[PDB]
Amino acid sequence: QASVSIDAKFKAHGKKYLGTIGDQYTLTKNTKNPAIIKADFGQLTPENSMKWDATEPNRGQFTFSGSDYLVNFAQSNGKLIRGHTLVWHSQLPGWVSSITDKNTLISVLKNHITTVMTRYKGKIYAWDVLNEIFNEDGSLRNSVFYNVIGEDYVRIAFETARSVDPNAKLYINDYNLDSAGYSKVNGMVSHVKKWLAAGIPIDGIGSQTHLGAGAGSAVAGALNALASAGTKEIAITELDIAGASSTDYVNVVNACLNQAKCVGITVWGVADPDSWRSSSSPLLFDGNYNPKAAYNAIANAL
Ligand SMILES: O[C@@H]1[C@@H](O)[C@H](O[C@@H]2CO[C@@H](O[C@@H]3CO[C@@H](O)[C@H](O)[C@H]3O)[C@H](O)[C@H]2O)OC[C@H]1O
Ligand SMILES: O[C@@H]1[C@@H](O)[C@H](O[C@@H]2CO[C@H](O)[C@H](O)[C@H]2O)OC[C@H]1O
Ligand SMILES: O[C@@H]1[C@@H](O)[C@H](O)OC[C@H]1O
Repeated sequence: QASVSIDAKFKAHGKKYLGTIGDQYTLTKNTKNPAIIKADFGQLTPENSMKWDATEPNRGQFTFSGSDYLVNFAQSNGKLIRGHTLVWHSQLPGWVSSITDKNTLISVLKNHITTVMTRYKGKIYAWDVLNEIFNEDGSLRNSVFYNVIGEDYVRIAFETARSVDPNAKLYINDYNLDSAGYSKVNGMVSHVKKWLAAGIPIDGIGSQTHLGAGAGSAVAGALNALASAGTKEIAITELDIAGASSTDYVNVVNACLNQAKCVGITVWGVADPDSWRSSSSPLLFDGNYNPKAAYNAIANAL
């Protein structure tokens, strides 16, 4: 645990949280990891336990052991929770992607959203309802949901989520929304404006922010562009930067800090060894679960 909590310092500026991710393994693999989580971060996203493959491996049969644990740990230690993720083309069981009948897929979609959301009703701050539904050019990704249901699955998913747990912030999450003017950013903005105009309950836009070295400085403009979609809020949801330089990290923190709509930042992991991009050492803590320079830089920037 770092003496100074960047979450505490971020919240001091009116932000909701500066959090990270977890699940049974990382929360129990050693003493430092969970201790770092409770001391320096104020929100948790299950790294894998809430995905479709992990929650509904077979049609109508749910497995909630991993997610229950993550939720219970967060709830027991005062951490906000971002559910992740309800509708996604990846980590999706084959039984879903093989469905060809529109009404059957809609029924399955709704039951999955309903069951997973109902179990944690009232405990989730935000839900990444939809994940990565855009192609890089801004057009809709041809996943099973898009191909079988058509664009209406967007309305269906959000409306179902809204009715199931009206207390949660409903989000659409995606990566590569990292610089203003980028085709995917333009596509995210125009689509959300349209959906919001049609009455679709989209509360926020989540920008993953999986960056390479030196890309931190363009994030501020990206957030500014995303703010034009018209959602109540936006958030950096899965932040990690190859090289984890202070300049990049502080640039990204400032990007959120200076944009009214950005409610928080979630770093995709605590320490480098547990990163899904470990070879690039993209996190705030190192192989010894000790604060890296960027962590301190962030703290001194707040
Ligand atoms: O066997 C499973 C692993 O293969 C799997 O690894 C995770 C893959 O997803 C990573 O999280 C995503 C990163 O990219 C974005 O598109 C998503 O929104 C994130 O959810 C995660 O970091 C890897 O650990 O999951 C664990 C095993 O079940
Ligand atoms: O989850 C993956 C994404 O990671 C992938 O795009 C990645 C995102 O971050 C990666 O490190 C890299 O910068 C991008 O190419 O796109 C497919 C999606 O399922
Ligand atoms: O453990 C579960 C809890 O996490 C959920 O919120 O409510 C139902 C319980 O079974």
